[PDB]
Amino acid sequence: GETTDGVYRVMTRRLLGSTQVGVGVMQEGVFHTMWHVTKGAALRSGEGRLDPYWGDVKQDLVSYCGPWKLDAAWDGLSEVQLLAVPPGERAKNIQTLPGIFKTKDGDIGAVALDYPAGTSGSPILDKCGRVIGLYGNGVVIKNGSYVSAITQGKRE
Amino acid sequence: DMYIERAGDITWEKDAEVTGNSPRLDVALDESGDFSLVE
Ligand SMILES: Cc1ccc(S(=O)(=O)CNC(=O)[C@H](Nc2ccc3c(c2)CNC3)c2cc(Cl)cc3[nH]ncc23)cc1
Repeated sequence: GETTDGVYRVMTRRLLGSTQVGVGVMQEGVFHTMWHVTKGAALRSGEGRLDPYWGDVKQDLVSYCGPWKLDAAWDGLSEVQLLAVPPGERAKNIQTLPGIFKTKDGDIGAVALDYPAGTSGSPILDKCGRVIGLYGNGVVIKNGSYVSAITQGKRE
Repeated sequence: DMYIERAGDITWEKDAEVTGNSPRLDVALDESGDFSLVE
């Protein structure tokens, strides 16, 4: 099937009509998405099949066809772009300055942008267009808004 | 059964809509991969 680099929608014909369950990044022949989007199940790309290769529920990440390729990281200082791909809507770049998730194991960047659950897996970019993480795993703050972590995997 | 559809190139767009605040939150991450606000 299609192995061209770029952002993709993860769809399902298991519910009413075609439903967008998430988003993913195709890079170096490897599809990268969030674990809660596919639950580790196989994906289809036209005629071809994509089989899971690596996955981890705690990191909430999964890769298809090969090991995790995305290794860029937020510099802690500059603005980033969320290439948001919302259900039924065109891909759209939203520039923002990330905040911080302070944890017992370290600090992680966070993007405070609200989008439908089907936007999970949309990439976060640096000024060079490098994927510094995926949007879609976060929390709801006391005012009801959504703040997502900048979730990045490890490249072996 | 899930399938993928291309939605675009991964490129930085100069003059994109700048929005969103940058909050500093105390969070915890559990074994199920779910975040929670620590208070
Ligand atoms: C009723 C309820 C309770 C809690 C929340 S939350 O604040 O924790 C939002 N959680 C998400 O990050 C979620 N994705 C998700 C789903 C399952 C799992 C994982 C992550 C990782 N482990 C399993 C998501 C992402 C996005 Cl982009 C838009 C969204 N809207 N609602 C959800 C949600 C929201 C709602």
